[PDB]
Amino acid sequence: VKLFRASEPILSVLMWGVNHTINELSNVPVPVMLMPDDFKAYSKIKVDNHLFNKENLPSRFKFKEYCPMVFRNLRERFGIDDQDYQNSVTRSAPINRFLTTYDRRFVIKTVSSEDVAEMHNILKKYHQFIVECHGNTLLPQFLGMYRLTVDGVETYMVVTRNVFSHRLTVHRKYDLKGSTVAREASDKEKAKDLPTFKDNDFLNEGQKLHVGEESKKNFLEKLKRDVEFLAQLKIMDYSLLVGIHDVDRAEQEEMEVEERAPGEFDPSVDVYAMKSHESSPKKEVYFMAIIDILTPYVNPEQYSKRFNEFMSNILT
Amino acid sequence: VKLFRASEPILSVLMWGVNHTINELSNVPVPVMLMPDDFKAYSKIKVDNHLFNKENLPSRFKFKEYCPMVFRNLRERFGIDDQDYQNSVTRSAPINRFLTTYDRRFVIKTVSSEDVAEMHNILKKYHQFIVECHGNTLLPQFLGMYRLTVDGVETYMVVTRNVFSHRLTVHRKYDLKGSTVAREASDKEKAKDLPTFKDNDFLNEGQKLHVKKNFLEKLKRDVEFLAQLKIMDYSLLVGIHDVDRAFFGPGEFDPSVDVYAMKSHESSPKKEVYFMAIIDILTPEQYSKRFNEFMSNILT
Ligand SMILES: O=c1[nH]cnc2c1ncn2[C@@H]1O[C@H](COP(=O)(O)OP(=O)(O)OP(=O)(O)O)[C@@H](O)[C@H]1O
Ligand SMILES: O=c1[nH]cnc2c1ncn2[C@@H]1O[C@H](COP(=O)(O)OP(=O)(O)O)[C@@H](O)[C@H]1O
Ligand SMILES: O=c1[nH]cnc2c1ncn2[C@@H]1O[C@H](COP(=O)(O)OP(=O)(O)O)[C@@H](O)[C@H]1O
Repeated sequence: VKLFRASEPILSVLMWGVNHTINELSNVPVPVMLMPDDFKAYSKIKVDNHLFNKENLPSRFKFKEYCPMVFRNLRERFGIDDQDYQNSVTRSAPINRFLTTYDRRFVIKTVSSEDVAEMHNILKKYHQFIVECHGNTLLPQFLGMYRLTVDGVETYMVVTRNVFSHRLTVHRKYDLKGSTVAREASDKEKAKDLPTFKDNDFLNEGQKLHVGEESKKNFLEKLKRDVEFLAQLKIMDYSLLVGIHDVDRAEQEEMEVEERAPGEFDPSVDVYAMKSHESSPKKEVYFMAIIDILTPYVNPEQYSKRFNEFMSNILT
Repeated sequence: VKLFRASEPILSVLMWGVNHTINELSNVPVPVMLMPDDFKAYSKIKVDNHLFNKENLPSRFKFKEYCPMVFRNLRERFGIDDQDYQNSVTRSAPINRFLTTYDRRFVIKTVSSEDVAEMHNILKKYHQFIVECHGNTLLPQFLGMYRLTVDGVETYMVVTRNVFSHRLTVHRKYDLKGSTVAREASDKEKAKDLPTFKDNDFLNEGQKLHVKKNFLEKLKRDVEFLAQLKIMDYSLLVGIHDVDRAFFGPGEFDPSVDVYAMKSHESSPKKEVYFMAIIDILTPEQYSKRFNEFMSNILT
């Protein structure tokens, strides 16, 4: 029984819309393959109620889902049950433009019309890329894309698997581009609780991530083919997001919250999570992934190059 | 998996619509009471798919459900569970403007705009009457009313519980009206697979119905209410099934499902089951009197 209650009517329409589209997909059979028309398909519903069911939803609103058969196939290829996707968005309102599902599993980013067009233009090759690498990739893992209409204004939304763990807390984070230019977290930004540090906050701090050999080799191979993919698509401005989870600090914080009365993770769920080296000073867990992927076009050849040159020795 | 495969796309839309609106309703709490606005309310959905989910549904269509809280409450007062109603419409395409759900539990009637207007004009009083009589009535039991827009034309339909049994075959049907003019089955209608006899052929046949008293108690109350609301042109539908024609057994029926069925007396000549209920009440005080008199002289 789903009230769709949310801080804001637009979140309520989000919950309702994911519930509706997933339920409808339940009655659509799963095809042997995708056809080209699935990559320009869409489904739109326009709801005009009157004196009915307006406790939480607005009376009037629209919901459009893009290429639903494609994003369903992707969900499956990323190992995500449709039932679990629906439950994550609809059992309780997403929270704080960026949202997370209440269980911290998925990220919903508000984007623009141009981002949606870029997704359309790259979706066929992105789907082929996912299929050939079996979902093993640092790239964003796209799960759905929608357009809401609340009070006659459109809002585009992209759903991704969270880069960070859904259960391990991130204690520091960086956004890295390897741009030749200095990107530093502003003193205001660097005054947040969890500031988003940029490249030279990472440099001036002496940060190093130690994962040893096998995980390092996997990460560098993924990184090479991912950013070659982006560059071949003439895509720019993507960043590497890194979150540090301090295992010891978490253990202390949990003991402190319990006083008011493992260090492990599942890699089939936290698919960007890596453990610290065995001979490593502080038991740490790292979440590392490429983000901000829908901006086309100095040369993307050059951005690819500088990016990978920076990230290759982020860790050693 | 509810495919919505039907004989015509309007039936697919009907199926889809009932499915949709009932699921939505499962997410709407059931109130402690209905409110005035519940009798002025509707839900509207417009669907515009492109290259998607098009095997059995159309890609553009609209569905409108009138007063969904009132009709859900009515469903409850008539002892009909929402998932069973939904399964009777959506599990298989309705059949043959009058339709029947695949299981014959419910009939679906195409209707005019005028009659939708009339239903809105009577609905609060009708709901109150259903409350007071505890559902014990011969009136049509209204379970849902919808407008469907398919390929640009609107189609209004009203859903009722079947007057006839959903399993026992009917062997003779009569549409009694008690008029002071004479109605009779057309010679053309007389050559149908199951004629619809009207008033004069019951008299000129000699059919009587045998048993007991509480049925006239029900009928007079119903038709008094109809007249008090200035309604005319209703009929008493009567259907007769003969056991002897012919797992399950002869004359066997569930009174909770076939709510109008009634067994013949032991002093009946032939073993029969009757189904009798008032129908077509969407549109005077003399009509009540003549209708009731004629219905009076048909029991033994
Ligand atoms: O299938 C596609 N292949 C390529 N590109 C597409 C496709 N589908 C959408 N795009 C683009 O991605 C933005 C969508 O935005 P939208 O279409 O939801 O907005 P509408 O056009 O409906 O205008 P409206 O009357 O509702 O105000 C616009 O750049 C639109 O061209
Ligand atoms: O998956 C995520 N989990 C947690 N935070 C994220 C995630 N993705 C993005 N973010 C946060 O949003 C910031 C901006 O990301 P992104 O570059 O995609 O948005 P942008 O277009 O505003 O620059 C990230 O650097 C990070 O602070
Ligand atoms: O519940 C039903 N089950 C089976 N047939 C019905 C039922 N209700 C009505 N009918 C059939 O359709 C005919 C038309 O009924 P109704 O009086 O409601 O339409 P009308 O507006 O043309 O007079 C009935 O006389 C009977 O033949």
